[PDB]
Amino acid sequence: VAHLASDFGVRVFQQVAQASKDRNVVFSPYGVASVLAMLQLTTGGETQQQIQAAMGFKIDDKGMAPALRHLYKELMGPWNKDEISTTDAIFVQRDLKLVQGFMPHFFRLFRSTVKQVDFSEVERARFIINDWVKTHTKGMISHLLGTGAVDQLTRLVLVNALYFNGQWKTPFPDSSTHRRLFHKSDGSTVSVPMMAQTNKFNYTEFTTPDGHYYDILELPYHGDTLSMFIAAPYEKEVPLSALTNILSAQLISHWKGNMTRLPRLLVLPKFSLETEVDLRKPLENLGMTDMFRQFQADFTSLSDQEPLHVALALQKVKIEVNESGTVASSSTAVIVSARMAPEEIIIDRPFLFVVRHNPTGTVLFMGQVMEP
Amino acid sequence: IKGGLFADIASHPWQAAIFAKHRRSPGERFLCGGILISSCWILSAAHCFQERFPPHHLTVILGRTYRVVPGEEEQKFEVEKYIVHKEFDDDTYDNDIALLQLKSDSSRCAQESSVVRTVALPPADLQLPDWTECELSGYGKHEALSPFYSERLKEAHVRLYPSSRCTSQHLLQRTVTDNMLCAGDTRSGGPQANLHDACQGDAGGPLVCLNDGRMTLVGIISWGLGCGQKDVPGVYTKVTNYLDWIRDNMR
Repeated sequence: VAHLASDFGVRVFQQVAQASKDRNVVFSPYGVASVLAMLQLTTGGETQQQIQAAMGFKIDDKGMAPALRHLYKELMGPWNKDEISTTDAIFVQRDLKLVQGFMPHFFRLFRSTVKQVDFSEVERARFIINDWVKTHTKGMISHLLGTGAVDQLTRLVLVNALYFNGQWKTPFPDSSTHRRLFHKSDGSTVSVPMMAQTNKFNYTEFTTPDGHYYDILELPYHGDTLSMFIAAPYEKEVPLSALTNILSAQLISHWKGNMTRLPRLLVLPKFSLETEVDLRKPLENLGMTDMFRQFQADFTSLSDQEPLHVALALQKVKIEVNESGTVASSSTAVIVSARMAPEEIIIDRPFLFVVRHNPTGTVLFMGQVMEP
Repeated sequence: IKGGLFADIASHPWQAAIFAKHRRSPGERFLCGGILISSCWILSAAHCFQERFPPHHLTVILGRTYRVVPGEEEQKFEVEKYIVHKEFDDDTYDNDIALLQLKSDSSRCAQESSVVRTVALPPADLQLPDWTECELSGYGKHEALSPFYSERLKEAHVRLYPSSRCTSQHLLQRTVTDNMLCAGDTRSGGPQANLHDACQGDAGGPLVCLNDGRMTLVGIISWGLGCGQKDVPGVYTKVTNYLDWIRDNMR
């Protein structure tokens, strides 16, 4: 059910990944899919059948809408200590003539509404949008550069944003964070700050079909509800997009399967990443061309009055890795504790990560960390 | 070993190094300290083996000053077998003690010399006077954050804290049992302040104190919130609680 959406969103990530060279990407495979599924309702004929193709389901089919809702339900959040924050929002022109019985049916499936603004008066289409995000992402995301391209002929526009911050089952002691030589892909080397902790961690070694090994490692968040999975190659010449483009929702499950809980000295770099994505090409790469075309976009289920096309569609993600929120050594956490010499695991190469909703296997975040 | 000073194995001839073979690469990496109590046996810490290597992966090295240079008169052993305490707790480190039997032919493994010799096990009726000074030895890190482990054996001196000062109150809320024992450096702290403590990689090593004018094994390095902190003692395995056990696990 929810693996379908995640895996779709992975595909979305692949497209951006390959376009973004050796650059910091962060992305939400849930985020992307949760709005496309929405926009699915608001489309017709081949425009729809295009995006249902890519996704692999009809939000229209039985139980399928309930699912997402109920997922969203969990994410926010009595256990979620202002840690995540989602939003999905579609906007359209204020004064328009929509089909009879749709916007209610749409509320029925998603329980949200489709937001109606005035694009003619551009100054505060922009504000309105950048402050929808602002409100729903607890201010952690405010601006949104891609909205610049909003004009007055711009009439249908789609947004998705999430801000995630840690809160580890086992946090790193602040005491022990030291600057450390990270090596970038090209060759160079940067003195980045890297937190260290000697605990017990779920680990496994994975190899792709092509003889590429990575260290896979799970760092769970409090109550084990969310996990982050880091994945870094043995030797530094191995491309990430070697794994990244066989990545999958049941791939992640494959890792947790092979994991055993082992005592290791983990060394890992703090980082803070924010990517805004223009979804057009990515989505068009998947064969979703119709939605952005003036003449050909079928939005008749919500439209009636025509044409009506997606001018702009965007995602803005922000992940933060440190140790949760200012908190720092309670002192609960501490550097070594028990005094054996353990196998180190150092993360000075570029790697990638995934954040997961372990109960449902839903893939919430993703990224290449090419340099902190 | 945080604080203290480098050493000669001859000053601590029961200290052993324990090595574990890698898992992709050829070769061993340093694992734990160990203590020669009988010719063919060594004590160590339980938690050294949380990752349950088969014995054949383990090598013990007696009589060696440098952790990676072979000593001239050293004595190297393949482990025949090892016995982790049945009720070692992998979260509180309660019952932290192991027994390694050395693989040899002839019921006679290590042999005495100026650099390899067994240390006396304490008498069961041993109760030492509080703040008694004891020593300890290890190849471990010099400070909690040091990238690498020691290039050479170090020694340290600490004093046995009294029971009242070995509760978890004095260990930042952490379980402490009648099987554990805290020693630490009771001098004035700075910093600077190089408070003698063991560190990462010293676990399994000995804590030896004078009694009857006889160097006698009192504790086994175990845990701490290391290394060398604010009158936060280093925790040890009370060796006396395990005398019957040890006996009963050599048959």
